[PDB]
Amino acid sequence: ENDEEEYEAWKVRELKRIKRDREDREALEKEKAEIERMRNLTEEERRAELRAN
Amino acid sequence: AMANRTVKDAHSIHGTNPQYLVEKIIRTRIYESKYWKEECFGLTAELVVDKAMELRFVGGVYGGNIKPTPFLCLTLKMLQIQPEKDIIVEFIKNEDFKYVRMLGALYMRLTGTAIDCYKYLEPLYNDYRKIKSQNRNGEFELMHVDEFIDELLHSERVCDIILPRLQKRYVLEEAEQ
Repeated sequence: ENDEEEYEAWKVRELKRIKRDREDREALEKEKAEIERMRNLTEEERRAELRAN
Repeated sequence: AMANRTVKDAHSIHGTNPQYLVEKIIRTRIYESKYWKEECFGLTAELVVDKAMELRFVGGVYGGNIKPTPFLCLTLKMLQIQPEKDIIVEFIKNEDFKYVRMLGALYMRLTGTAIDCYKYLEPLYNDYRKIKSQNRNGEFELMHVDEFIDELLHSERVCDIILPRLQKRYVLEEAEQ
C-alpha cells in the first residue's frame, strides 16, 4: 500500500544516482578518448616522418 | 590493553594496522566505552555475529565528548580480529538483518579490494529499507540502506572513519583484460 511510495522514493534516488554516475563516466570517457586521440596523432606522424625522410 | 590489540595472525590493511584506519582518539574513546568494556570483550568472529544482530542503528561518534555508537565499536572489533571474507560476504548477502548487512558493508569498504567493494556493495543499491541513524549531535535521523551504500561509495568519511581511497569503477574496468 503506502510503501509503494517508498519504492517510488527509491526510484527517484536511484535515478539521481544514475544521472550522477553517468555524467562522471562520460567525463572520464571523453578524457580517455582525448588522450588516445593524441597518442594516435603522435604515432601517425612518427610513421609519416619515417616514410618521408 | 592486550585484549584490545589487533590479533596475532592479522596482516596489514592499506599498508597499516587495520585498527589505525580509525582515528587515535576515536579508538581511545571506544576502548573506554561502556559498550566496548561490556559487550566487546573477546576476540572471536561469533561475538561480532551475536552483537551485530543486536544493533538498532548506524552511526559513528556523537557529542562534544566524542562517544562511540555500538555500530562503530563493532566495526573496530572487526578491524582488530580481521574476520575472513566469507563471513563479511555473508553479513552483506544476508537479507534478514539490515544493520548486520550495513556493518559488513562498511567493513568491506574499509578493508576490501576495489573489485570486491563494487561487487558486493553495488547490488545493495536495491535495498531501500528504512534505517535508524545517529548523527554527530546524538540526534536520530531516518535514512535508507541504499543511501548508506551511496555514502560508502562516494563519501570521504562515513561513521567518523576516513574511507581509504577507492578507484572509480570505470578505471578498474578499463584496467580489466
